[PDB]
Amino acid sequence: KKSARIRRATRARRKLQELGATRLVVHRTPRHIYAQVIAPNGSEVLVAASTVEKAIAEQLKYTGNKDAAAAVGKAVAERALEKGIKDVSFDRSGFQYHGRVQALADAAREAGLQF
Amino acid sequence: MLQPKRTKFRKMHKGRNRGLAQGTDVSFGSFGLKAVGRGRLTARQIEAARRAMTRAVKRQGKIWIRVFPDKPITEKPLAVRMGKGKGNVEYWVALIQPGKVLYEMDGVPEELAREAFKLAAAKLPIKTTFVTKTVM
Amino acid sequence: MKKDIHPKYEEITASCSCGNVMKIRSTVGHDLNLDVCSKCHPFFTGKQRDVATGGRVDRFNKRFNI
Amino acid sequence: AKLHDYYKDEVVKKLMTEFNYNSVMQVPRVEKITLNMGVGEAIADKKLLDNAAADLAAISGQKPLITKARKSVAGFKIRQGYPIGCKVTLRGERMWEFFERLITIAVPRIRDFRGLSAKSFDGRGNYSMGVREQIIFPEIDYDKVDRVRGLDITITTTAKSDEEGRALLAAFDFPFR
Amino acid sequence: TRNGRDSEAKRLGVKRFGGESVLAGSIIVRQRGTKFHAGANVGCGRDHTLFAKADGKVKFEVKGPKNRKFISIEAE
Amino acid sequence: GIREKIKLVSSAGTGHFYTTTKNKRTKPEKLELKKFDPVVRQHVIYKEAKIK
RNA sequence: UGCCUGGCGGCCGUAGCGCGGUGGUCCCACCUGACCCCAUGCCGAACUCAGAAGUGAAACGCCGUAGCGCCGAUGGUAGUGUGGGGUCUCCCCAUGCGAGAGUAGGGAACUGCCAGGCAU
RNA sequence: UCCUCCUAAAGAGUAACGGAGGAGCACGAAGGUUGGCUAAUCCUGGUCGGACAUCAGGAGGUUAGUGCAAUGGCAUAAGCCAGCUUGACUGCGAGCGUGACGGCGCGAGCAGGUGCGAAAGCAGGUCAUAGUGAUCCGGUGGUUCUGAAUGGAAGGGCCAUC
RNA sequence: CCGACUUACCAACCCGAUGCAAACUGCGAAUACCGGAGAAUGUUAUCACGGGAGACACACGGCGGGUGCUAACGUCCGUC
Ligand SMILES: [Mg+2]
Ligand SMILES: [Mg+2]
Ligand SMILES: [Mg+2]
Ligand SMILES: [Mg+2]
Ligand SMILES: [Mg+2]
Ligand SMILES: [Mg+2]
Ligand SMILES: [Mg+2]
Ligand SMILES: [Mg+2]
Ligand SMILES: [Mg+2]
Ligand SMILES: [Mg+2]
Ligand SMILES: [Mg+2]
Ligand SMILES: [Mg+2]
Ligand SMILES: [Mg+2]
Ligand SMILES: [Mg+2]
Ligand SMILES: [Mg+2]
Ligand SMILES: [Mg+2]
Ligand SMILES: [Mg+2]
Ligand SMILES: [Mg+2]
Ligand SMILES: [Mg+2]
Ligand SMILES: [Mg+2]
Ligand SMILES: [Mg+2]
Ligand SMILES: [Mg+2]
Ligand SMILES: [Mg+2]
Ligand SMILES: [Mg+2]
Ligand SMILES: [Mg+2]
Ligand SMILES: [Mg+2]
Ligand SMILES: [Mg+2]
Ligand SMILES: [Mg+2]
Ligand SMILES: [Zn+2]
Repeated sequence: KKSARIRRATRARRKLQELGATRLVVHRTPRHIYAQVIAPNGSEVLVAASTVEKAIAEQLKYTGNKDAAAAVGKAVAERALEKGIKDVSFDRSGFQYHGRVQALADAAREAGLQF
Repeated sequence: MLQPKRTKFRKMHKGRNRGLAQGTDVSFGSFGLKAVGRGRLTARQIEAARRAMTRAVKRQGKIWIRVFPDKPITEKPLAVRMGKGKGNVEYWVALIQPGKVLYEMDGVPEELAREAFKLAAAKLPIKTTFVTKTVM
Repeated sequence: MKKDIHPKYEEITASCSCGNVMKIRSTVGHDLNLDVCSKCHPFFTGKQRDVATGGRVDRFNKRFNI
Repeated sequence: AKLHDYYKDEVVKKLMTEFNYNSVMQVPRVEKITLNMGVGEAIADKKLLDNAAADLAAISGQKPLITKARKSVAGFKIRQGYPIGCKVTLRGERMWEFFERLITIAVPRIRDFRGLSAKSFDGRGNYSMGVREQIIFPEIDYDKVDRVRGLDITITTTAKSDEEGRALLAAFDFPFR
Repeated sequence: TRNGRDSEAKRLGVKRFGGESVLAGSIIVRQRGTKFHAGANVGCGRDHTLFAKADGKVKFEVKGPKNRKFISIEAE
Repeated sequence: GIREKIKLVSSAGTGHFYTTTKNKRTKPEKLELKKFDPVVRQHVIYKEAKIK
């Protein structure tokens, strides 16, 4: 079940590489969750909002669920716009837009993002 | 005799006949007869030499042929004016470039093999001479 | 599992005449008995019975003697 | 769920002892039960397809798959896309509640039953088996079968060898031989 | 009889070779398949023509993990 | 072949028509495509008629 | 700073298969459980959610690994522009450019923005 | 007359009564988009099931497929499934490749209306290369452009079409 | 119903080894060709539009070739 994420994502991530817009990378793990942004070259990331940094996850009850995904989706906007990252495009990373990603990609829009 | 059981397409071009050989050395047995000149070997001549050399070996030992004719030579039929197409395949020819081996032999000793290869040399259009088994 | 297009499933008693009370859900509806119970079935006590070969000396000396 | 209440508590107590294992992962586990009752004769009536898509659906409570012919054969009057097969797949707890109805009732009920032979594991422990008739699952009315045509139960499991996958089923006194 | 026909090809190949400077809208390679792939700032057309979008110098760049020919456009 | 010419007439009341080709044999039921119209500028149903 | 582990990169088989060990505190997989959130052309197998009793077995990275694949010499080979010939159906000469296959060898990746854990 | 490889001499092009093959159609989806999936073949086990139906793993890894000939492509699949749709759009086009011209084809960016998708984005027919035909004359439906004294009408142009 | 029998028999899988190719390349030179930067060079020698005709039947010598038999002071080509 490892290769399915890579194979579904190598369309949209290569299409974002061909575009040149700044990419919003999501991750759907059962226990934890990652989210970050990345320059148009693909090797110099800027922010990192997750639940392995315990400083944000200590004020949240669980890590991998419907409300904590929204918490990390706010916590990436409120450390990305503070450095001033306005131009952004989102990679769904194969895990489809229902539930976790459905809350993460709109808690950012409630917390001020532009995509 | 030898002939291809199948060609992909029917009639091939002539080409040319440049280059040295590839199957240079004795590869299987002990004794060899090797071409020197430049030319063309048909389907009939090599099996005629096969009978003319088997008749001297007297069903002893073993002999190997490596060359196998596959060039679809043609003819234009007699008393037909030169146009109106190509011709139909009449026989099948092999190409022999200078240095290529034809047959190899084992078992039967070398002094018999002198005249036993000389008889099959005398029915062949290009000059050949004997070679031995080389240990590397 | 789709919510509609699969049939009924309700618990029903399946007792055997040798006394194996059991419950299983199915679609059969009515109380369904059992004839053959595999807690005393003739597979581990009752498949010797067929072989019936016999020594021919035994079939000889069962009917008379010398 | 009764046999699975038996399994996790009183099969590992043998399959941990007799085979020198470290973890609870090394023991084999059942994976799925598949029920193919194929009708290769449905070209003369569509009813013989759909009745064979209902007569095994009434056994185990799922609507089944009308699976199609994969490639084409000129001989047996088939092409790409003829619905000929019927398949049910069961996983989890419904697998156990069908395995109960097999091994407690429908295994001795078959006519001239003399066990089920000890080599059907295809070298990897994944089982295969085949009945000859339908009424031996006792969930049918007697004179309400149009024809007689068996199916073949296949117990796909996470067995790894023929020596080491058989003992799982033999721990439920599978009537071998 | 059996051997009468042929058809002249559509004059294909590389048109603006690798190294020099091209405009926008012109064609680099008119080709059959995706023989020279979707390089930087070129479009592959309906019949897989390689046409530039920007201006400037072309450059024939090997790239990719399966050794594919990409045809690039950068600003001169 | 028997794909013959047919005329898609605009249903906006204006006199506009496309021309396409349909198969009368395998699909003999009539055709309603919601196509663009240049004169009324809105996408309008196209009720079908003959090519004459 | 050091080591390990997680998404993304440069890289295009010296970077991949082989067989034998490995590491689960944290991370990752398995897993646990499932009614509304979604899910199957049958089915919690895939897909989604809720949670962490149990295991690092299978996956997943490391070291060991010349059975490979792969890279790769120097030297020799016929080809070959241009010019003179010959025993002109094809080869020799003076000049450069001189590769494929094989010999000696290398060879179990390397590296970068990033976050956590343990140590110094 | 057109289409595919080779002869054709590593760019285009290059002939003969030279060597081999296909076309003069189709498709209301076999189209646009979203989401998802991955083969041919043999081994082994299995109800009638046989060497070849369907079902199970398992080896192997495009040796398979494209509505059709080859050739070149193809995993992000351009191959195969489900949902919604009519962009199989209207006016345009910088700039090009190739013909002697009559041509033919690709085409970023714009306007006006949309479809898909949460979103960037994609879409001006089908993986591309064959599915073909100048002019005159003549028919259909619009068109206030003209209307041989004036208002009209016949007829002619105009764009769509046969 | 079965089956032990090898038997100068052939034969796909695969293996160590050997060749050939216009219609198949896991490799692949020279020379030839498009475009920029430059040194010396030649009677602008390179295109542009404008006036006027010629020609549209070619052969042989060397090289890479296709009909022909690697025959023809033979034929059909690209090239000097
Ligand atoms: Mg040769
Ligand atoms: Mg190991
Ligand atoms: Mg291991
Ligand atoms: Mg699972
Ligand atoms: Mg060399
Ligand atoms: Mg080399
Ligand atoms: Mg290596
Ligand atoms: Mg290794
Ligand atoms: Mg050429
Ligand atoms: Mg189609
Ligand atoms: Mg079989
Ligand atoms: Mg697609
Ligand atoms: Mg299609
Ligand atoms: Mg097509
Ligand atoms: Mg007027
Ligand atoms: Mg008037
Ligand atoms: Mg040639
Ligand atoms: Mg060649
Ligand atoms: Mg050339
Ligand atoms: Mg002039
Ligand atoms: Mg002439
Ligand atoms: Mg001439
Ligand atoms: Mg002439
Ligand atoms: Mg010549
Ligand atoms: Mg002559
Ligand atoms: Mg002449
Ligand atoms: Mg003449
Ligand atoms: Mg000449
Ligand atoms: Zn009883």
